[PDB]
Amino acid sequence: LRSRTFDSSDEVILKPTGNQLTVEFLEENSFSVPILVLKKDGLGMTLPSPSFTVRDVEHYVGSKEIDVIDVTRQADCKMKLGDFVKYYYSGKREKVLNVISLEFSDTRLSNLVETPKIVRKLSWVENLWPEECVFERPNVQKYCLMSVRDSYTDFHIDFGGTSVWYHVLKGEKIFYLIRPTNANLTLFECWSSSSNQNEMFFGDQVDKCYKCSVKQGQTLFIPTGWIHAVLTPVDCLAFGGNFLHSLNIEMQLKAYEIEKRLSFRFPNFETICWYVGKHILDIFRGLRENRRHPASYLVHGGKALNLAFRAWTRKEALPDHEDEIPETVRTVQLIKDLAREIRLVEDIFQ
Ligand SMILES: O=C(O)CCC(=O)C(=O)O
Ligand SMILES: [Fe+2]
Repeated sequence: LRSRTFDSSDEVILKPTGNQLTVEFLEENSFSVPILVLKKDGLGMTLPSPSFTVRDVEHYVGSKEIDVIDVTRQADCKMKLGDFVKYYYSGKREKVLNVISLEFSDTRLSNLVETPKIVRKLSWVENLWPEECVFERPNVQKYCLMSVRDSYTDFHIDFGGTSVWYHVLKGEKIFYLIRPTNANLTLFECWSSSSNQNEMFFGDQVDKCYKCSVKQGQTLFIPTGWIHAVLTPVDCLAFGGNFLHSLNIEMQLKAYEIEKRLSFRFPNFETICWYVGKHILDIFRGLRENRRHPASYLVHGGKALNLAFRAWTRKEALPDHEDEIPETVRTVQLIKDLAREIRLVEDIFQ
């Protein structure tokens, strides 16, 4: 409804050029803060022209049951796309409706859009989800967002501890961003499992809340665990996607364990972790045999990953986690091997 007074993000949010946004760039900073890229050149995307409209979204997706958020009544419902488009172009919208969950990769719209290059290089699903396995591949890579003026999504952490990119093709979005310190995470879990949670503005409860506007042609990358709300001050059309990566594995697991203690979720999160575990073990093995040392974040990440592996497979917890373990993973052997590799890197006597 109204935008107020927010703490300065000058020392927090990074604004590199598209070309500066590389893996090494992220590795040097740990992908700890949101990243706003003002111009799309260098990001490696493919996008429809800025003249591409919501009317064209209906064309490629089909007049499709899409999930719609009733902002005004704070509730979730379903609509045909043609009905939403019709609503979107009405000069007398009675209510405030928001579409944020239209995943379009299995539709015709999918070949008009290519996601940022950094995302595809980092993404666990993209690179490490196997062709052949009993599980369904998680499909959370291409979303079409259609937000009317005065749309609002309250403070949340993205499902599965994912990181996210958003490109605004038309209009504007304003993100309200809170760093996932242990304190803020505690306050968030407290706020999220509270009764009348949706009466209290979470940005009041915390040390610092940053506001970041994302205008036409701009691209925002939000890292793991960052608590964010979104206001749409002008009718908006945006594309975005969600991804897991190896830069802060502990934070991904922490976000996932919060989502568990509350209750919408990254499908087969634990499955991809198990496959990532096997891969990380190979990376450690390859580096030691090559007489090189792994980067610090990978040692820390493998450690956190191995802690979760043990927690998921201990006797009291196993019934809740067994269904997610791939049949090609020897749980005990992987835990043992990951632990040995990590101990070898860290033991001062070798
Ligand atoms: O665009 C919106 O209103 C919500 C974006 C967001 O933070 C999300 O979908 O996770
Ligand atoms: Fe989000």
